[PDB]
Amino acid sequence: ENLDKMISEAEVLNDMAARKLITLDAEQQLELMKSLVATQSQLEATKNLIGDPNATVADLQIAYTTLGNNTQALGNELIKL
Repeated sequence: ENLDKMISEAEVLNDMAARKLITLDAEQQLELMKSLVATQSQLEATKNLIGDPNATVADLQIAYTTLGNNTQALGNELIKL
């Protein structure tokens, strides 16, 4: 249940970063784009793992870890500008 919040929260982070990206200048858009890519990628990973019964608690928790770190990072980048 906690991941249901985290994943959608990261979808929010993804969305907001997308909104910021289109408003940012190129260099900044690109850097935050990379962070967005990392975030969205682990987003997709977690989104997949939560539905994947083959994904183990460690795999899932690691996905949560990296997604969390990516949202922390991207969020930090959002707050930067």
